Amino acid sequence: NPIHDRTSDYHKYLKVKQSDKRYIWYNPDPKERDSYECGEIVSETSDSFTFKTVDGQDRQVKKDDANQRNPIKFDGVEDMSELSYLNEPAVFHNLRVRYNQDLIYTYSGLFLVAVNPFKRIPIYTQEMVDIFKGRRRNEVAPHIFAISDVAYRSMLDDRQNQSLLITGESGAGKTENTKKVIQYLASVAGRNQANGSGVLEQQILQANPILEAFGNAKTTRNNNSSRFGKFIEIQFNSAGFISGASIQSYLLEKSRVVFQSETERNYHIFYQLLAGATAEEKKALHLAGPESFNYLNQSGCVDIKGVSDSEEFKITRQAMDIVGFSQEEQMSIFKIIAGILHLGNIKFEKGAGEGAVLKDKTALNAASTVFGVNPSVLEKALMEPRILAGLVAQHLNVEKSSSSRDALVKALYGRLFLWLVKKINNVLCQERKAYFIGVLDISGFEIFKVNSFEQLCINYTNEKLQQFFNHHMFKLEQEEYLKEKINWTFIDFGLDSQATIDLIDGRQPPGILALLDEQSVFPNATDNTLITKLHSHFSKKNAKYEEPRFSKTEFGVTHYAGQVMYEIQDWLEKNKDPLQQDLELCFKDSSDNVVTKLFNDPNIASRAKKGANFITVAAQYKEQLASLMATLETTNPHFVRCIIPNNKQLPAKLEDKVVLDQLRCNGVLEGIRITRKGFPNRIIYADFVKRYYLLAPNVPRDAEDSQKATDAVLKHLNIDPEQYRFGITKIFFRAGQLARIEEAREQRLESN
Ligand SMILES: Nc1ncnc2c1ncn2[C@@H]1O[C@H](COP(=O)(O)OP(=O)(O)O)[C@@H](O)[C@H]1O
Ligand SMILES: Cc1ccc2c(c1)C(=O)[C@]1(O)CCN(c3ccccc3)C1=N2
Repeated sequence: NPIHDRTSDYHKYLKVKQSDKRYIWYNPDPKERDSYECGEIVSETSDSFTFKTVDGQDRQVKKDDANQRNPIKFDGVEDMSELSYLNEPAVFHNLRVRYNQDLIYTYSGLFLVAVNPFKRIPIYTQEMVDIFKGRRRNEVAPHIFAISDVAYRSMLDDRQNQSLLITGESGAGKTENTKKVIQYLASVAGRNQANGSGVLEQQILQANPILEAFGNAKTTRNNNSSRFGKFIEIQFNSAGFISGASIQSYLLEKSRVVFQSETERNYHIFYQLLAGATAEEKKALHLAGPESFNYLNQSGCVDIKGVSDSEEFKITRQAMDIVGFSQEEQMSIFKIIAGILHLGNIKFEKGAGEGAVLKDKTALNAASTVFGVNPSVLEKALMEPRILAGLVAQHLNVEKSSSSRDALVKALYGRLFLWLVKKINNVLCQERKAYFIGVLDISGFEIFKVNSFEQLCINYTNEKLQQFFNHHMFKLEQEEYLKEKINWTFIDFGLDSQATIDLIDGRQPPGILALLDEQSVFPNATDNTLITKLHSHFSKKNAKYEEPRFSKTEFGVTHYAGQVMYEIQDWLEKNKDPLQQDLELCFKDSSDNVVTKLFNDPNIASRAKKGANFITVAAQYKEQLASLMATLETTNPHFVRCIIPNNKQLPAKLEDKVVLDQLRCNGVLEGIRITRKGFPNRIIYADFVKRYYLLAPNVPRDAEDSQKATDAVLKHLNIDPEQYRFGITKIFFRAGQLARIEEAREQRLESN
């Protein structure tokens, strides 16, 4: 039995190897709430603690705001819910104790938390794989394999699709753990020797460098940030063999193509192409350095420390070779990327009149060449599009025409992104599936210095997914209480998120997105009109809304992860998404095979179209979110949280400020908040008696009636009866009660 043999590798790499004072976690600087020091408690009141700081000073904290340290027996628990003092620095502390012993996987209730070790740990060998084949969560130690295996067994046993919601930015090990999930499924889903899903495993993983190049960018927070969300399906036939894979992509931050904030970058692919292309490629596409393109030079950043964009281009090209893109398709792909940049170098100049003119036509001709369109047709389609009056030319002014040029750049880039996913799906999905195990990968919760419409949609997606988690926790907790016949009554945890979701997207009262859709069609609405309408509806009316005293262009939303303030500039223009038909007819006529598909395929083109009208981005956004949540509610969900230990790519250096910030955003701390309100610590009686038979007189270590023996210990210790409940198999304890009993045990054996 490797699981029970303590000489085994399983116990060496996945299990834990092992004073009287009381300490408390505290913040030396209260403004830095995630940086903690340990302090000794010295005095005690009815309402407070007094503790010594590391420098020897004395401090008072009210007992209701104190983050007590857990007794050492709690150090290394496989589930955070096993901690008695369940608070933020105590949870981080448990993570540190396990990280320094190379235990990178820890449960937090339903969550599997995975911290990137920045070093190879030998826990993914085939012997390891064998350990987890067929095992349930509580039979083995925390491991990504355990989540994969539980999901696989339930898929066949319940004949139900499964979802795996996973969070983590570049550097947290999310890509690695997703690859581990795929390879574990592939290992057990096939025959032990003759499984034949080797090519598909290669193509799924090689799909990632491609969408990373076109969909990831450098933000102020991360060098490789996913500006789109995706759902990856591991598909199975009815017998449980891997049958294929699919990728579903959600809205992309196409506004990033035309605009980047200071010190940020456009999507990687532009810098890869300009840096990695051959001399004959550059001339053919009329390329220059990033400095020479307005779409790449407005930010002051064109390179990433320690990232070679030419080397990255060869990796992306190689990836495209592998997933099936032909040389003709790859060259058309970069013609489009090259064309987009050329489009952005067009300078529309103010003519002597209302309409705009184009003095220099160099950029227009360079774009028409690589796109395969007629420069004159494009020129008029941009500056003099035709509308209807039972077709009427309409001369446009400068920014009216620059904005339509931008709209073409966004539509071109966005449709190209959808086409890449469709092409990758072509080699990944060649069989109708029976079941799927789906990996959800959305842009994580975001707080920039200036947060705009995109951030409200991103954080709203996380807000609804955190509620999805909270409701699932609720039903599993109810199941646990009645199976134990614990008389405790809690309301649905999902409803704590409901105020914030109603504020963003409710129907009556109308939420922010509905008020935005309304203002977008009101003739003379501005952004000032929009935010005023927002304040009128919500300031001092929705409890999660805030009208700031300081600024007149910002509104605040209180998410599960904290408060975020959104600047309202350009929300109406961002919500409106037109493309003039003259532009679309001009590119339907193109001589390039890939470009034509972008405007002729009713799936790539005609995306969220509405009978000769384009719907709003908020409308497009709600459509995708509602369909995702519908798919998700049919599945059995599992949750994985990937964490960056630090920002220095360093092994064995876990930093509280870095880690804690992520656990707030990814929902783990929200789950902690709910767990600590109830009865987290649940002990089988015989175990409680065995540990604490010596705190009460005349209690045998192995009592026949442990229920009675536990009541003896609790009564003798004068434990507050409000702090525990008696189950049929276990005793339920409130936060802190088990720690005090543990302390009492320490002192008594201290004295011995
Ligand atoms: N569990 C792990 N064990 C060892 N190395 C890891 C693990 N997870 C991630 N890494 C390493 O850390 C880096 C970041 O991984 P990851 O975040 O998954 O990739 P990306 O940055 O592309 O998202 C990679 O170079 C990988 O080698
Ligand atoms: C399930 C779902 C549905 C819609 C989504 C997302 C996920 C995202 O994560 C994003 O892909 C992150 C970028 N983004 C976005 C960009 C511009 C405007 C609105 C949303 C997203 N919308």
